Amino acid sequence: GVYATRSSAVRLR
Amino acid sequence: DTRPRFLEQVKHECHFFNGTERVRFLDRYFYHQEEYVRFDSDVGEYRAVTELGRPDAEYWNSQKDLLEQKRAAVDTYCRHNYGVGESFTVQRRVYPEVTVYPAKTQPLQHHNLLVCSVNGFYPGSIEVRWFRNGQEEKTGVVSTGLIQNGDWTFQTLVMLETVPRSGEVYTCQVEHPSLTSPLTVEWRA
Amino acid sequence: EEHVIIQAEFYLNPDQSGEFMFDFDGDEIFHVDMAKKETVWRLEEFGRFASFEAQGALANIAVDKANLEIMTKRSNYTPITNVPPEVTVLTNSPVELREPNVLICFIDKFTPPVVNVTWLRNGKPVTTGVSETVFLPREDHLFRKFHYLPFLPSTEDVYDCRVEHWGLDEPLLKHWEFD
Ligand SMILES: *[C@@H]1O[C@H](CO)[C@@H](O)[C@H](O)[C@H]1NC(C)=O
Ligand SMILES: *[C@@H]1O[C@H](CO)[C@@H](O)[C@H](O)[C@H]1NC(C)=O
Ligand SMILES: *[C@@H]1O[C@H](CO)[C@@H](O)[C@H](O)[C@H]1NC(C)=O
Repeated sequence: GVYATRSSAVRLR
Repeated sequence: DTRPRFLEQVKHECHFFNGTERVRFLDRYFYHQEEYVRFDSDVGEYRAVTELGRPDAEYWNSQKDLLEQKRAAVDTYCRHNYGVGESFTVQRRVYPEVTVYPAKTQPLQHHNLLVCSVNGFYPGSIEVRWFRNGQEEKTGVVSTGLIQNGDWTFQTLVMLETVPRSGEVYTCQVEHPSLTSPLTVEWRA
Repeated sequence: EEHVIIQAEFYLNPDQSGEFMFDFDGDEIFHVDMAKKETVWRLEEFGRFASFEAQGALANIAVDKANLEIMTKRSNYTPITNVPPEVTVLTNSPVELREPNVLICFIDKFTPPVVNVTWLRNGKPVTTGVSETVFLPREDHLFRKFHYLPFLPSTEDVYDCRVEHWGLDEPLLKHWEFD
């Protein structure tokens, strides 16, 4: 199986 | 190099209870050691942990697509990855090697310490007990505690302070998920 | 809870160092070699059963870099406070003369994630056969790290793990010797 990546949210400005 | 440092951390955490029956997902953001904002699957939105994270909580919560990504994570991320790694993580089991040897509390003195060295086991949950002639000895027991080796194995030393007498038989007994019955090692003076 | 899986990431300025790894119950599943753009499994066996697209780690680190800039600015450029490590040296099994063993240097409870670590044999630096882990996350959001030195135990050799960290005034030496 393949490990999934949770993504990191981009902050404003 | 005395230049100031600045550190950002992110931890995406999946917490499992009863297999994958109950799952919690945490999307956690940190500045230095300070968690400033988090998504808790129990809530379904980001919440500021400190004053520093309020703008992020508000901005991210205004993005419905982002929130739905995070809300589905317990399934598409947590439960998925559990399935991927389960055979060699959740199901990983290695018995301990057990050795008993005498030692000294102080260098000059006769042997007054019995060491039960329990090495190479996984997972960390373990119970080690000392017996003197078939009776458990609960006094004078000191340990290193549980030591991680960093390579998916643990060890622990469990020591019994005692003055061995001729004829006495001491037994170290080890219980562990990898074992189907207690593992025992005897030591005679 | 029975188990916890954590995808832990960091980015550090001005060093421009970024790390990405997975943790299971306090042990490392894998990390991504950012320079090589490759997945490094902690145990080789892991990679026979699973795969990971290293590129996704790269994307996350890029976001973390951009996020750090913003946060640094937001905090009015408040820098990290150095927390010096606790260092412990032990062997992975009971020591017997001329029976192959491994020295472990455990570097724990520190931040930022930057350290210089040297193994010394009789006061001299040794590098043959040494290995090390990446920076591993703690629940208090400090870090820990392991360094390893395979060795042949003898009455003639003493060892030290020397750790340099910005939170230390001088390098920390933890000693090991036979019996
Ligand atoms: C755990 O999950 C199983 C179903 O997989 C269920 O039957 C059991 O009652 C659950 N609860 C526990 C053990 O607390
Ligand atoms: C940064 O400076 C601004 C302007 O004074 C202030 O509003 C804010 O509270 C400061 N943040 C910190 C944590 O120093
Ligand atoms: C590691 O060593 C180099 C030079 O030897 C130095 O510039 C750097 O600051 C050191 N890092 C730490 C954490 O001491």
